[PDB]
Amino acid sequence: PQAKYRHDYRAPDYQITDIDLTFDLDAQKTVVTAVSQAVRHGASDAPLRLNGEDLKLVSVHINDEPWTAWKEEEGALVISNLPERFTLKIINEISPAANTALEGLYQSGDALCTQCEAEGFRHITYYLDRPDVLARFTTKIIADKIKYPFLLSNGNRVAQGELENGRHWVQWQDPFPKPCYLFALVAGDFDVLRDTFTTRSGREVALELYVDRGNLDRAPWAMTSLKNSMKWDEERFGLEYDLDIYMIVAVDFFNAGAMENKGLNIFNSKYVLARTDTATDKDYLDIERVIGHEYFHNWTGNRVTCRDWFQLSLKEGLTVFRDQEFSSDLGSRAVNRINNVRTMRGLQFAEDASPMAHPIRPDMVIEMNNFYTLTVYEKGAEVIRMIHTLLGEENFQKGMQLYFERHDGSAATCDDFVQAMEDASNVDLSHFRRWYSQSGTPIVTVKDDYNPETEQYTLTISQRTPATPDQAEKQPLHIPFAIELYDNEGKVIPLQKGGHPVNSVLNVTQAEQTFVFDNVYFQPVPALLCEFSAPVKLEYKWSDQQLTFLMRHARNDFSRWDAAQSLLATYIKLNVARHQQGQPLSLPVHVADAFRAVLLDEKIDPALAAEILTLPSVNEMAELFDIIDPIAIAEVREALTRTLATELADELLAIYNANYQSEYRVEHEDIAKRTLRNACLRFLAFGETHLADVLVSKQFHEANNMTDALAALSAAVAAQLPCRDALMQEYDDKWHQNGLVMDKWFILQATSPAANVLETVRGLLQHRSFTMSNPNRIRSLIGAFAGSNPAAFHAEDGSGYLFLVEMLTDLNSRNPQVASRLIEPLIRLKRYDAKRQEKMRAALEQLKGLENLSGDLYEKITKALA
Ligand SMILES: CC(C)C[C@H](NC(=O)[C@@H](O)[C@H](N)Cc1ccccc1)C(=O)O
Ligand code: NA
Ligand code: NA
Ligand code: NA
Ligand code: NA
Ligand code: NA
Ligand SMILES: [Zn+2]
Repeated sequence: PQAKYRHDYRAPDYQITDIDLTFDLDAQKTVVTAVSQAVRHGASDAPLRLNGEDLKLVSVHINDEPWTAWKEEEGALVISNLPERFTLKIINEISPAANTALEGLYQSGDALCTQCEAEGFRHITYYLDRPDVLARFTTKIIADKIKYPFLLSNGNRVAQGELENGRHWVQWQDPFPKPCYLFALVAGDFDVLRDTFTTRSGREVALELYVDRGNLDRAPWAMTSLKNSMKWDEERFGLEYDLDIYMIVAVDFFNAGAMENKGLNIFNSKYVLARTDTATDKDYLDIERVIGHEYFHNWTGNRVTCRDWFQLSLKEGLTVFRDQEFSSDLGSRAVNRINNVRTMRGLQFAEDASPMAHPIRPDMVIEMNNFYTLTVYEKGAEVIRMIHTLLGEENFQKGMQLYFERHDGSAATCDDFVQAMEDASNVDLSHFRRWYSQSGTPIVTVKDDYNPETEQYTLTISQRTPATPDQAEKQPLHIPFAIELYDNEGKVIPLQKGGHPVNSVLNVTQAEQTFVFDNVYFQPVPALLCEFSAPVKLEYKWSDQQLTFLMRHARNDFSRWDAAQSLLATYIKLNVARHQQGQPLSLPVHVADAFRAVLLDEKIDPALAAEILTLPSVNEMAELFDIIDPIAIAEVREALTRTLATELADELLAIYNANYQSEYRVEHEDIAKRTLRNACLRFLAFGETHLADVLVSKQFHEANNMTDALAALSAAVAAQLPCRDALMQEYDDKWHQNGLVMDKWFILQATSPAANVLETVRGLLQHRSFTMSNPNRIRSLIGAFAGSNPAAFHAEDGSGYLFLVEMLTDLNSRNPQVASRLIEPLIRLKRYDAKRQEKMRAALEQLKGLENLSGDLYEKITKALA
């Protein structure tokens, strides 16, 4: 399989302006007829090269003439000797029922549905399957009326008929030109929740959610969130929906979470269905997120699309930034920012050090599905956020307005988006463009000095980005670096220099620079890189007392949480070294005290309290070390939890009882209290065992909602409490017919600290609720084991590696995209010790030898073995 390179982009030799599709639908054998109006832009001898994969070609006509001047090659139909404008007609056959990879047209339970992003439409018919080719689609669907009473495609329903033999048909027309990745089709039998939203200028939009029969009672939250998304995008970005109908269909078999197909989003049912006894606060808020996100693509991705797939972040980074703003405006911004920072530092940084490292705009791709990444998404968004930080909201919105004004109806690049922001704002972003083209995490080192003679504070800030596997050359970035200076009472000290105020977002543009501040009337405690103002690693020599001070006094809630993380980091590192020498945990008392103080601050927002009392995950802890010892990290996290539980026992139980809530509400104050209560529970679970067991079984049995019940179950598993087995059995007894709810149970099993966890995981491949044919199940058991039980996955005997190789040997042929998600923990081998490396290298070499090795895995494996 061949790499493609961004620098090789060229305008296509042919365009298609309109396509009329006919599906004669059948699970075994669907016949597709595609009539496309085309225009040659290139030279008369440049043939039309159409992409196609696993298609059975039946005929080819040009202006109704059977065409003889063509040939099929690997992945393509190449057609010669064409006129400048012509109608192309292709008839071909495909087989949805055989599509296990879930790309193109496939079967989800009894339904048929599509997934076309990125290059899945070529699995449906021969086409210019590239997103710079935009066309007006009309879609006629013909099918068995009893099996497929609902037949859906993009746009408006314009025609319909009955036929003999129990068949019917419907035709759809989508008036907005689109790249084919935005094509969708769905056929099946559903319950439909119907509502409307009226836009600020008065357009009434029919809203339709299609769910499996019986699930209508789990749909209203998603409907509500769609309405909230549409409203917010009007209030914040001034953007209105542009069609008269908005459809979402929830399907159980889907590789990703959701898809923004124009006017017909297709969603993994995981991010639609909720009821208070099946879904947690977190599920409610994820559903909010994803509904929002796909909706926001309607403009940032659909009305303006991507010129080529290397520009993916233009839509994903920007649309992530939007879904974060949405969540943040509606919920707690601090909690949003916090969790988003956890993800950047604990997962994205890891990827940006891995063999798969890439800039947010990749320069080289073998399999484009491997680039739907933390980097393109999460770091993409941080890059957009830095633009926001440099421009301020008002110029940023001007920038958005120019972007649309210029590019509505077309396919754009990252550089276009940057240029619009620069032209509207008058802020120069030529240096800043470097963030699109350079991989890896910059490291920013800060040194300070206070001069009591001059009342000056001097910061010397330096930056470097270490080389990455993909890039030997690195250069300085334009880093927005926000600071605040605190005096000894915790008040902010005005930043100024030579009589004049100074913006507190510093422009760190060089390898090294000095900034001098005047009238600093006391030696300051600095808050640095406030709000995570740039996606960088900060190197500064805090004292513990600076950090506890910031925990008490910092103006932004983010800086308080962040300071607590810097406090813990030190002692996490200490205790990992200790663990490797067989020593128990050591923690100075004033650390426990900072946490006690948080527990008892009556004025702190319980949302914030709760995040501070949520210890860094093992993945966040991993990023503190050059070489990861996953066992020591895990055991230290446990011991820290044990220590704090013991030291803060009375306080924890007090706060636990005080945040009791009789009523269950999906409301931000209630969620916050409850998130704090269950954080308290989690520590208590690791205290005195009799009390722990009582508390946890009691919460599980008395919970009136899944959030409280799952937090108990999860604590029973984590702390291996006596009630554990009985509670897990009850959950299975009650919930086994429900895959989505079971996924929770599988994750708990897979991430158990128990000694025989691997053995249990293997057994669960045969569980009544598991199947290898559903990505959700695969991800919830196997993926959670490899990615989220690093202590077991990295067992010194290598049994974790072998187990994954077995699973990937199946998935490489069944569903390579899920395979490629799942291989990721293996391609991190260079972060681990030599002996684990040798075993992971051997596993990868075994996979490299598979017959019919997929491209998706080949790309990752060769990079990892290089
Ligand atoms: C909240 C979102 C970040 C959820 C996310 N979905 C998306 O980004 C959709 O906008 C994507 N356009 C769907 C997608 C994902 C992977 C490969 C091809 C297509 C997902 O993981 O499904
Ligand atoms: Na076109
Ligand atoms: Na899009
Ligand atoms: Na808010
Ligand atoms: Na100093
Ligand atoms: Na920190
Ligand atoms: Zn997206």
